[PDB]
Amino acid sequence: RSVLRRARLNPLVLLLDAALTGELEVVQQAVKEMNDPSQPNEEGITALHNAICGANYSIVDFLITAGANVNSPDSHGWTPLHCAASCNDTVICMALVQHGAAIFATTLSDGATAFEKCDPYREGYADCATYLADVEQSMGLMNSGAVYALWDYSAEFGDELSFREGESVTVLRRDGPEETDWWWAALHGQEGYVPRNYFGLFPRVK
Amino acid sequence: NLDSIIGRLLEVQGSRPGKNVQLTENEIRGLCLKSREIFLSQPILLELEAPLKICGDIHGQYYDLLRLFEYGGFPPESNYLFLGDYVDRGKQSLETICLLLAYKIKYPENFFLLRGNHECASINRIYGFYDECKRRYNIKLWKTFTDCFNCLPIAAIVDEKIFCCHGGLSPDLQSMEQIRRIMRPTDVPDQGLLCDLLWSDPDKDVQGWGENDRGVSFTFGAEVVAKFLHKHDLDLICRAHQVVEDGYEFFAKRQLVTLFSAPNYCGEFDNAGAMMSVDETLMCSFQILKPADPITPPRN
Repeated sequence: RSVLRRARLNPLVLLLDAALTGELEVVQQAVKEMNDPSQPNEEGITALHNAICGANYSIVDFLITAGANVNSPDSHGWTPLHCAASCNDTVICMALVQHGAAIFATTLSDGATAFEKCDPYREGYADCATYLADVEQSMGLMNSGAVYALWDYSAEFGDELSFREGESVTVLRRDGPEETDWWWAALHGQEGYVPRNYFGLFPRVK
Repeated sequence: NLDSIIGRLLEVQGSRPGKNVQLTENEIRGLCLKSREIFLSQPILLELEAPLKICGDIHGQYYDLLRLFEYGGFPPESNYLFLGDYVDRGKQSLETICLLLAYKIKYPENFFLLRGNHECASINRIYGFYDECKRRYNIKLWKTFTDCFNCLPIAAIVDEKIFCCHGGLSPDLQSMEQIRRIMRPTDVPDQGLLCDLLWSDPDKDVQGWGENDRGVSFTFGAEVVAKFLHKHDLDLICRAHQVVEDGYEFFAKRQLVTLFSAPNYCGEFDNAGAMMSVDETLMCSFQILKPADPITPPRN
């Protein structure tokens, strides 16, 4: 059947482009049409990543409020906190940390944390590094030692603690020498070890 | 004869990239002569309807063209509009143009080819196509291709909403009748509307019209695009002609898109290719052809 005698773009295409350039209302429109604001493209690029690299504070706050996965790692293993750290963008780091960023999340390559990705060659390093350095030190100390779980976990050993996403867990013993990547914690009267990288200082947006 | 030609061109689908398909001189001349009839029988300013898949430059990268059809759907499963630049720079211009001309003859109402700036005797003489014809065939065949290219259509408008041409806008372009009145066969002039349609470029830094670094035609700014779209009740300009890293690249917010469909352009760039799908609802999405470049912690 021959072909010879208003137009739109894919909503995912509008979202990723609008988040990088800074058209908030366009992002808001795309988000309503598509089902998931955390939808990545064929390259693993998500809306929040483009907003961070574009330094579009307005779009970042909206997407987080809209429930964008603040911990989704890209093809290189970089989480939204990692990109914000590489840009020395303290404001984004705060928004991410205050909305469920995994402070101790590590990249797939060289397994470094967000704090280690701060660029000492760009401006704003001191302000960003100091925040991330204090945030890492404050988990298990701040808010009376309470931290929020970001994923489900089924204990792998009897001395470990099981928990569901969103539950509040109290950190009792942090600097335990026998385990540097786990914390002794308490949940509903049960005590056991929990992985650092499964918790954020605040809960996700659900 | 057509089915035999298409079959032989598609035979290398499973082959290591680079393997030639050597048609006869008479076969290739046939493709040029028959398709030339069709181009002249159809409008110089095509009016097309969705669904359609729009592709940018190929530049003789035949095995990338085969992947393009593989992922997009071989004709006639999908309808295709190409925006020009089928020959030059790549090593297999002949196989590229022949397959495209063959499909044009087999599916003349569902497969369309626009003219790029390299579909011009004075350009493809310089950047490789003539060299390929002389090596594998003869000069007379290259002149036969020039006769065919001189009859290609120049622009297409999809469902009265997407304006497509190889290069871009022109300061001389005021009414669509100016395109329809262009008589074929024609060469591409050194300046003017027809030249600009195949040679001009958008520029983020120009307000209005500026000089083009290529030494030919002009550059146009974002306000030019906006003025053009509102004047002609169009929604999107789709063009090619420039390498773009992601295979597509937006301009003037989203009023213009550049497409480029040759990944790793002549082995000097690391760009991906893309084509744009337009469905019956005029929703535009992109398909990418890209060349090849939580864990619980341990315990003590």
